[PDB]
Amino acid sequence: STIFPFIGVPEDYILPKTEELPIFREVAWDFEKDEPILEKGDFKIIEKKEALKVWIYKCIKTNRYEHEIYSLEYGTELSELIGQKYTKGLTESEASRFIKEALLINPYILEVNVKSANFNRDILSANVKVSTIY
Amino acid sequence: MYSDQTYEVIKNRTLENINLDIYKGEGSFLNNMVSGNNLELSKIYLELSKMHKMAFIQDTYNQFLDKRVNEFGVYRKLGTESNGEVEFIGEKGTVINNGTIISYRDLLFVVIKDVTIGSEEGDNSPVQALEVGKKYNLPTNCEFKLVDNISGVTKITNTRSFEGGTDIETDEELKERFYKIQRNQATSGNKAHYEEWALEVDGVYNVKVYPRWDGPGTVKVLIFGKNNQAVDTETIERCQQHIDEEKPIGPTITVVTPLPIEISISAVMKLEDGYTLDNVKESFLESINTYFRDIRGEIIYTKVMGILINTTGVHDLSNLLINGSTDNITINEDKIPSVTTVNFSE
Amino acid sequence: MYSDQTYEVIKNRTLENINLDIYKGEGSFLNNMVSGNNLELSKIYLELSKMHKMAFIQDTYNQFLDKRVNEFGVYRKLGTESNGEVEFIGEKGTVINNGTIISYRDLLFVVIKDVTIGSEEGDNSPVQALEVGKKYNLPTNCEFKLVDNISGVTKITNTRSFEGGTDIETDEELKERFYKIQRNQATSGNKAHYEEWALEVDGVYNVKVYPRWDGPGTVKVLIFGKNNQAVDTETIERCQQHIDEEKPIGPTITVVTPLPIEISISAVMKLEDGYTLDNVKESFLESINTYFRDIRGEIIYTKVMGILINTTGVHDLSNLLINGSTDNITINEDKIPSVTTVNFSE
Amino acid sequence: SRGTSTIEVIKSICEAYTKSETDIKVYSDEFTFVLSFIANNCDYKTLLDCSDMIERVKPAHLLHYLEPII
Amino acid sequence: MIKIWVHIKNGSIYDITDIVDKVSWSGDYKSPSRTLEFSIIQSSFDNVFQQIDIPIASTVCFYVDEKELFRGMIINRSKDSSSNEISFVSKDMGFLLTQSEVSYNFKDKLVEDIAKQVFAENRLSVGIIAKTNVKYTKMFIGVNGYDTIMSAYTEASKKTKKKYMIEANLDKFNVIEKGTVTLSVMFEEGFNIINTTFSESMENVKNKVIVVDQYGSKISEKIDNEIFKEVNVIMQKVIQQQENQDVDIDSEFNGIEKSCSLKGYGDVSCITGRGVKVKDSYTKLVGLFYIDTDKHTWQNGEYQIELELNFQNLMDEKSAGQDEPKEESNLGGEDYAGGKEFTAEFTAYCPRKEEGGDTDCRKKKLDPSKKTCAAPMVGKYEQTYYTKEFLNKHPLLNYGDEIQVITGVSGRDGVYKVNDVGPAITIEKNGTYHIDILFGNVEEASKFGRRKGKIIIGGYSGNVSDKAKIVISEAKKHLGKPYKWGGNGPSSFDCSGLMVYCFKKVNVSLPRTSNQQSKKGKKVEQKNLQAGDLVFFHNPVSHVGLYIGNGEFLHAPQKGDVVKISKLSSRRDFNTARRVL
Repeated sequence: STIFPFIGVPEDYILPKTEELPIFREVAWDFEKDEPILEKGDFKIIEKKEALKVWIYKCIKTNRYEHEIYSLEYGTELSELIGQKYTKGLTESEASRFIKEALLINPYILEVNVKSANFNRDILSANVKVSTIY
Repeated sequence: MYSDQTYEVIKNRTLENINLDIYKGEGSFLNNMVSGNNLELSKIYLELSKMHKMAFIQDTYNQFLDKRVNEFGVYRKLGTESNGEVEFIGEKGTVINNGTIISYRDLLFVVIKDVTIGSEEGDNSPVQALEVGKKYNLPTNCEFKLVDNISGVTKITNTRSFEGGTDIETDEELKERFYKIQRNQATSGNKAHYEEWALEVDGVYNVKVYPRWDGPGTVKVLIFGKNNQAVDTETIERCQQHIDEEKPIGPTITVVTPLPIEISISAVMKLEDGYTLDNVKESFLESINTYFRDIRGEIIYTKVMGILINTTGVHDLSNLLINGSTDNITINEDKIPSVTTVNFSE
Repeated sequence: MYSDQTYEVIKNRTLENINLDIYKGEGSFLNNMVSGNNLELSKIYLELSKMHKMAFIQDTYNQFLDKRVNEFGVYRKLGTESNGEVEFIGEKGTVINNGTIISYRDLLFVVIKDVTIGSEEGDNSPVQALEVGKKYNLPTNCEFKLVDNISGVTKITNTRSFEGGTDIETDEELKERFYKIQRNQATSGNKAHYEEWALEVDGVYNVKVYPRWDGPGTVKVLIFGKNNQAVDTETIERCQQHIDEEKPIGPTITVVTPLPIEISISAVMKLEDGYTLDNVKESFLESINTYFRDIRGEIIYTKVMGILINTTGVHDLSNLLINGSTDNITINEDKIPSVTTVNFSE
Repeated sequence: SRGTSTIEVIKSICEAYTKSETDIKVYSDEFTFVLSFIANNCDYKTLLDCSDMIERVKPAHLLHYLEPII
Repeated sequence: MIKIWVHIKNGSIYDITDIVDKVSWSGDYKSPSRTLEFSIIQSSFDNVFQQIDIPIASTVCFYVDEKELFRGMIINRSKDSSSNEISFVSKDMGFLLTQSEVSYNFKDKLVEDIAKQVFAENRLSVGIIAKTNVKYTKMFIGVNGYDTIMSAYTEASKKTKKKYMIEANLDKFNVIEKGTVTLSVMFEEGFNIINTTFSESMENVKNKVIVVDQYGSKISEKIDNEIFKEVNVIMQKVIQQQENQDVDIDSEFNGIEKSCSLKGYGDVSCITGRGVKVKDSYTKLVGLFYIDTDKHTWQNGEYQIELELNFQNLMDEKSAGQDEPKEESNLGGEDYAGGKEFTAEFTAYCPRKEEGGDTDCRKKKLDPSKKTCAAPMVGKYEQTYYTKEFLNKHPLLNYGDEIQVITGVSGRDGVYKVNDVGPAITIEKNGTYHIDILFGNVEEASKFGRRKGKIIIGGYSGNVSDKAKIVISEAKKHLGKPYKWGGNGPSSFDCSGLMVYCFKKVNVSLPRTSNQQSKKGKKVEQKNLQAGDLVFFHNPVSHVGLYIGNGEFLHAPQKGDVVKISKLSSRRDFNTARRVL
């Protein structure tokens, strides 16, 4: 009977209550052998920071623009630094930036710091601190 | 109201109601004494609010719901375990006694009858779930393991899927069932009600009720399938249980199905070129089967010879006889004619 | 036990439970403080009493009656909408489609059937109330207007009064229906159900039902006409056909009437203020009718004087006589007492 | 007792009074049914009250007999 | 936390909070629609700063603290090439009323029904409409719906002494009266006020009213003295009455106008049509104002409000009428007095057949729930020291008497009825009373044992009010007098004149007619009827009775009858009852 003078239908104007992010859960992973972990004949699900460890490991391990399935923001660019394409200081600064920007897309991660950086032989070492909501 | 009544409000009201000359504020002796019991009153108000939602039947949780439904007499279903049959493979002559426990994953199962591997009775024994739940409805091809080791047994597996496992009734289901039962009103007396309950059942499209068929307190019900066809045995059983749970005490109940009648036909006809007796016989049987499906009441002789002449290959016919006569055949209730013998002579 | 605790009792108990040497009295610190606390204390007992009374829904139309009724199974009537028919007068050939809106005062109506003015199907179309209520039961010859103007239509009038419109069921009627359902006892084939079935049919005023009058499977129904008199043959036939139509299948029911006994009642009686002879005569008629229906044996003169004196408007009576005497009269078999003459004087 | 009357309703009433399991046997031909129950802890007055309740509830044409099992 | 959502025609929904630069939200009491203005940043020079487009006539929603405050259509759109910004202007749904233009003919219609019909003709959803039992008659030709509704409600306001407004909240239309809701927040100089400007004006004052007939000739005039005291000059107004209207002069007068212009900090609750409180700094006095215009702005992380306020009156210190919660002195068992207090000794009782005595004075089985007791009764057990002096000093009780027992136990204290019969139940020489408490089992009695306490006997008044006796006696004084309709005197009384006289004798003024008398005082139920109540039965109160209790009441029945006493049950037509004492 009565007209609806707005675009759409009354159903589209119901807003679900905004709540905290649901608890982060992920399939367990074995870093030494690079395999998912089975428990009692099924996949094993871990919670909170362990799942975050799995996600961070997987994110760091991939290259940024190599795969079609991923968007342009997923992955890291650490492969461009191999072979000393830049000076040592430029490589250090770029590595810090790459790690920070790659990791920060996850809404469960609040801040990232790359603190220690040392060149010994052909190896580059660094320390990374990640702060989450947990 | 109850939500509004809070520690701050009741404390302010209490301090205003008390009449002394001393100072009433944070850190006062009187204020210290007054507080401490008002907080407990604020706590008590919440339980006072909750008690009404505890009491009623729309929202009663689990045990209070059980008590309130037991007041009326309805009981929560305890479910049923799953039952199935497995096969035993191993050394011949090995004997497994009843009560042995087998396990698939984290579930537990029990053997009912003794089976001997390689025995002439077979290697299959029924298996019943120990607990109730739908999770016990194992599919086909499950490789079981003995909980207690028995020598000579190598492999246990099932050839048919386990069925029968059911869960405990949830609160919403029980509440809906209780409301459905209580809302309905039934006078189990009048005859039309028997037809009503019979028609409520699935797969029925017509019902006839026979009062006083086998002496006093007897009711016979004639249910029908789609288009007045005979119903399956399971439909008869399910209608039987339905009206049994819907009938009062005292009248015995029998439900039956249509019974076919034997129809023999015979005629002398002239055939067309290129047509034999078998072809016209098959076409005529098809047409007469469709007819017997569609005809209500007594059979028609002129329709019979019409459907016979239209049957391809019939140039002329004479001496068409049905069951020894050309008369119309009356069909009683719960009866459907079937073709038994066709004697065609060219 | 909430009603046991009151302001004074709890105040005294609290003032007693403090084992201190401080003087307690009017205008004292401890007394004032305890009273100020105990007022808010007893408020909770008052609210608990109100809560329990609300729980059992005894008075003041608390919101939980809906849920309690739904527990029992009663439901509230939403009402019925009014139906009617109007005549469309106007240009020939116009088409008034389904769903057309016509308006009388604030009320709104809807056309049900596609009607063409000047056609062979008539210019009248059914009209239904667009909202529930008795206000849609319009009287005859009402003028209607088209909310959306249709060219070629001039007059809309109804040849008959609209009917079918009723308001929603009030909570008063809901409570009265719930209580009258609770008071009445109805079960499938029980004696009270037979009483109700016999009471339905016109010409029956009082019912007596005798289960197992000729052994098992037999029910005897005794009906009475006006003022505990004999019923006619047509009334008996209608009553038995109604019973058979509503009875269960198997029992046999027989309807009969007794033989009335003529009785004559004379008394000299002073009436109370504001009551004439007719009202007291009628009230004594009903009272003696129920006595004669509930009597077994002989009409006891003292019971008659008791049933006469308790009639409203009676202050004193003298020289009461039944059949001209004060002696008990035997009611023989197949005989019932019946009032034939009432003679009262002041 | 309110509402539908069946076998189970009568059994429920009989157990609500006799506080025990109840089994009913029906005689269609004689228009009779019997309620059997264990009355090792049942009194005569409560049994009479239960019988009166049943008589009020039972269909009029049927006979009712009690079978207290001791 | 403020959120803005936009619904586009195709079906897409965007959250644009991260792009918004500035927001404004405002309304006025002389328009039916509220407005919302906001800006976003969109740059055409830079590819990074290109955004989505929001076409004309798309819905925008405004949320503050997870609550929806505004929903409307986009009307204007503008883009400046120098600045990297796009501007939007939105309007409430309320502007749909002024598009409609219908002709009506209203005769003797309720104003609420007029508004309902106007909303129904041009299909619109109605939330709630203010109620006023004022009938209106008007002919509308070529007038808006908004103007129609406002004119009708102004005519209603001429009687109700109120102000009304039209508000479209979300998708609903409402008609509310101004000032009903008063905000919790108060503006004080030292707390949340940025600046204020107070004004007073005399320009729109009117203190003389002249009425003219249809012809234009003058018929009457009036001057208001209170306004004329403030302004020495006379400013006249001329109104014309038609044949079928009789105007009220007192509504046309207008006084001095006092206002305030305020800017400060508040919440989103301060909007047009609500009442607010402002505290005076010098005198510490609080005044009540009505909001006429408002504006809320969010920009650069700060939020400020601007209000235009109209002064109503000064808030009375403490309570003006001093409304007190009307409660009875005693919730239950009122006027318990005269209760002499005696020390008592309590003994436990068990109903045992072997011992005997389980029967009471009337030989009925004892019920533990009755809280009955055994107390010394006159003529049961008499000792030597029961002297006349002692008996007058320590009175023996009677059967059925209600005494208050305090054993010191929760649940064992209360009123106890003297019904149980106990051997050796007497009073000691010192005056201690032996009171036997009934118990329902052996264990409870054994636990209770023998204790010492106190009981109270013979305390009861059971009265209502002192004026009730005078009322009842006067009403009896007028028994049997001949009836007369409309007679207010000792010689003859009508149905209502009896109680008019009778309550005038106790300084209780009542309406002359009993129908209005039904509309005075607290409502009384039939079960809560006491001596002195007034009873009303027929839907027209032709005869009203004075309830004296015991199911009897005094009244004047009708012409031809005389004042008497009638039984309440005999009047089946009971409707309502009131108490004024």
